[PDB]
Amino acid sequence: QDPTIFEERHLKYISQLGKGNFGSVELCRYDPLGDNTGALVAVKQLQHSGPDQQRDFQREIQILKALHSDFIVKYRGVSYGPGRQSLRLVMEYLPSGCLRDFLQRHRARLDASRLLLYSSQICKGMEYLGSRRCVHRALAARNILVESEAHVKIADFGLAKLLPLDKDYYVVREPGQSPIFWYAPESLSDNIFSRQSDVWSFGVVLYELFTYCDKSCSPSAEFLRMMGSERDVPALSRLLELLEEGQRLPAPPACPAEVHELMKLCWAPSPQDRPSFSALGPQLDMLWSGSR
Ligand SMILES: N#C/C=C/c1cccc(-c2nc3cnc4[nH]ccc4c3n2C2CCCCC2)c1
Ligand SMILES: NC(=O)Nc1ccccc1
Repeated sequence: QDPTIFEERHLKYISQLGKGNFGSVELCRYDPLGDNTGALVAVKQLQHSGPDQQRDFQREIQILKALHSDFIVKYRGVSYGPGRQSLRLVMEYLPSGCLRDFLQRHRARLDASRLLLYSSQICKGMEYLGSRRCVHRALAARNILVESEAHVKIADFGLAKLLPLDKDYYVVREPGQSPIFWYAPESLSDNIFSRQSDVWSFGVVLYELFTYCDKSCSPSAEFLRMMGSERDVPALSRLLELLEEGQRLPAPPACPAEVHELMKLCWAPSPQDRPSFSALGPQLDMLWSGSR
């Protein structure tokens, strides 16, 4: 039978890789021989899951299984067993971890060339998603994995959703918890998501890259600075005002002028004024290839 069914009894828990409110990703060994020689895999499972979370998890599985890109984390299979909440998503395990941590650890040896390479790879992964009409909704350096020092892959499809065939956006109900500083203003204000709201998020990823995810100039830190001595204004309320005024994150010192221009375009107020990933990719490819 298919290599995509992993027997539950053979999955041996090792450690946690990620957690959210409704699920976790765990490092596990798939060990059918029982001698601790099996492959390592990353396994997602739900906790505190109601029907809605279970239904979304089914969606996540079917999306990831259908993606075949060098820049998207690889689906391996599922597992299940008796009773409920036992459905698991098995993926490849990337021991180098996430790009956010990699940039903070290795900042001093990673030049603008390499950051341009990462940006171009992430953009290609998002172009691939765009062609399949998938809105990722969690594009952030913490969800990008390092396959090797010159190869990254997009992960965390827990919020990903397909566009309908007849509409280029979708709307959610006022959900659980969003990373407000990565989200498009229409997403924040009206729960509208699209490929173009992902582009806005990509701009914030470029900002992360070219600050090396430094905590002192994180988006949240920059927001707090953009706050005058008013500390008790709800962040979301104030962010939305700042964005409406045309305020945006500053150009990082490591950031070439061309990349800053691309960030600014990713953050166009109107989603239809934002470039597609297919337009951004050649620009970043030119900049990467040119700095080699
Ligand atoms: N900021 C920050 C920190 C992020 C962080 C820290 C430790 C581990 C990981 C991690 N390693 C992974 C290795 N193979 C994997 N396969 C699929 C997801 C996956 C891995 N994840 C995460 C990636 C996002 C979703 C949750 C697990 C991310
Ligand atoms: N896209 C963008 O510029 N967002 C932003 C602006 C100010 C503070 C934090 C985030």
